[PDB]
Amino acid sequence: VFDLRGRVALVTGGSRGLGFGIAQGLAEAGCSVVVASRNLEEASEAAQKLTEKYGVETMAFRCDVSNYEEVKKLLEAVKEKFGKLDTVVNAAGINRRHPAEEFPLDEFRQVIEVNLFGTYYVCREAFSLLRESDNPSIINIGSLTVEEVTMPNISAYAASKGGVASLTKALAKEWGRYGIRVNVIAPGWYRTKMTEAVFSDPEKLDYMLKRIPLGRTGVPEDLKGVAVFLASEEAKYVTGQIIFVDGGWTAN
Amino acid sequence: FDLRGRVALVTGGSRGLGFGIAQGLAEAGCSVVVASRNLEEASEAAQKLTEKYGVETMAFRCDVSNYEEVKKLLEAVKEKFGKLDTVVNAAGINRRHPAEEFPLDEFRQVIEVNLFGTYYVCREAFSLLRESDNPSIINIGSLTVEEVTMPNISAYAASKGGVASLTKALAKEWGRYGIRVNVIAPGWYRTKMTEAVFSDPEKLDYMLKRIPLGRTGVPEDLKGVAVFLASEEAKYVTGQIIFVDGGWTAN
Ligand SMILES: NC(=O)c1ccc[n+]([C@@H]2O[C@H](COP(=O)([O-])OP(=O)(O)OC[C@H]3O[C@@H](n4cnc5c(N)ncnc54)[C@H](OP(=O)(O)O)[C@@H]3O)[C@@H](O)[C@H]2O)c1
Ligand SMILES: NC(=O)c1ccc[n+]([C@@H]2O[C@H](COP(=O)([O-])OP(=O)(O)OC[C@H]3O[C@@H](n4cnc5c(N)ncnc54)[C@H](OP(=O)(O)O)[C@@H]3O)[C@@H](O)[C@H]2O)c1
Ligand SMILES: [Mg+2]
Repeated sequence: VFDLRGRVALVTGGSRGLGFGIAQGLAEAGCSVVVASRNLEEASEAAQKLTEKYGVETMAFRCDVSNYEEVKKLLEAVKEKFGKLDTVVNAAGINRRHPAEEFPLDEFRQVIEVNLFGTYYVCREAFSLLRESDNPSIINIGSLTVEEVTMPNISAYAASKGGVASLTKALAKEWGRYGIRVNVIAPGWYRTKMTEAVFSDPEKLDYMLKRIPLGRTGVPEDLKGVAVFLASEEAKYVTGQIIFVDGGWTAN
Repeated sequence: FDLRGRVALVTGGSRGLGFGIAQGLAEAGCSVVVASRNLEEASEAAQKLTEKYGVETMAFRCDVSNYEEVKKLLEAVKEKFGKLDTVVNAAGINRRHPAEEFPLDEFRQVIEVNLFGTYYVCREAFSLLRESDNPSIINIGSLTVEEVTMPNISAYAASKGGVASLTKALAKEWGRYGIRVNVIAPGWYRTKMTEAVFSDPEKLDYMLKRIPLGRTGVPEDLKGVAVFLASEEAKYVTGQIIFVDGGWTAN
């Protein structure tokens, strides 16, 4: 039980940070893992570390998820390597920080293109394989911004993540009839390349910690359990949900 | 709840829910700028506000998915009135397809209108709203902020959840200027956008089962809440998603 041996997962943004943490969790449970990002060497390095540590089959593929044709090719590559797909983790994401009244318009759309459009494109193109799975599970990565916007200057990102939440609900609704579960993991505050600047400001970090009942920020390992749980047959009656892994942030 | 001397910009004010809201604001004494893609329809809607309520109006053609057109819309508001107190972002579209078959251009287009367009209007309205002693932005959500009751509306749902989170981000950033940003999330109202749903007796029967008040919404149901949120009496209300849904979300 919670065994994912023989399963195949696609992890966008699997080359580092939270996506890599999730990829490790799935590989540790026996899942074969496809790592997609925009840097092929980094994706390949991550894939190779997964095979070395966990003994699972892996593949690396260069894909900008905001580019639909590349997503279509990503999914065709999965089908060719594995012939199957059970689990999608949409962890590819960017952030750009500006006051909303000065936000450059190309950057505003770009953040939504990667975070929201790209997440849709991957779900859309994964559908035909996921329909062939006896245990199909889509895991989208949200953020606290699904519920609350705790920092200034992240309007585009917030928009993208609220969009991912509602998209997740729509897909859960439409694709439940095919047995396809669609859920969001919404992380709290985790030190990564994306959040480095915030973490480097001791005033912001002290404020963050005051709002975390467990008394620490998140590490990638904190996401491994919930990812494996949602991928597994043990979460077969769980769909359309937004699950916060945030040390109690949203409860206080 | 007097809006006399106030100026509102209503996108999607030419018909349906935006028009009902425009009427509510005008009835409370607000001057109204009606913006939509059809100048005749916007102009006629604006003139009906002036005739019925005796307020100053203006109509201006704008496709809210086009940033330069939105910039020009706000220049037009400044030229006509020199001020702006209230923004209602009611411009919106829907396109219905199974998610797995949704055409990619239409998927983006629904988000371009509903979410990017709502953002562009807020962004361009900022400089005038900053000068108001009672600034209030009212974004139009949907049940899809919380729950997706129908199939074939993935793009629309994504747009409206986007709007809800955008609203919170703006409320967060602009609270320091006293600018309130809130969402009115309607339940089910018979309009041009929902006609196809309403025309299916099975679907309508299902919808009414899920409405404690036992009826669908009409544009008049949104007048009070729009006026309330625009008024000086809602000064401590910001970042909220308020459902006007006959109890849908409670059951
Ligand atoms: N860290 C947090 O506190 C936090 C909180 C809530 C949610 N999140 C979310 O968690 C996810 C992972 O972020 P992270 O914190 O782990 O940051 P990260 O270390 O910077 O990882 C982001 C990943 O996405 C990839 N990526 C970015 N744009 C892409 C695109 N267009 N196509 C394909 N891959 C792309 C990156 O690879 P490349 O740069 O090479 O493409 C990388 O593998 C994102 O959805 C983010 O919004 C993070
Ligand atoms: N009816 C409901 O049950 C319901 C429920 C929840 C939310 N809503 C929302 O309520 C709002 C109003 O919709 P409705 O039901 O009243 O539908 P509607 O009768 O079709 O009205 C839509 C309005 O938006 C305008 N519009 C559409 N695209 C535009 C664009 N690109 N630029 C500027 N104006 C644009 C339309 O005018 P032109 O076509 O002339 O541009 C019209 O004034 C929408 O945001 C919708 O999503 C409706
Ligand atoms: Mg909270």
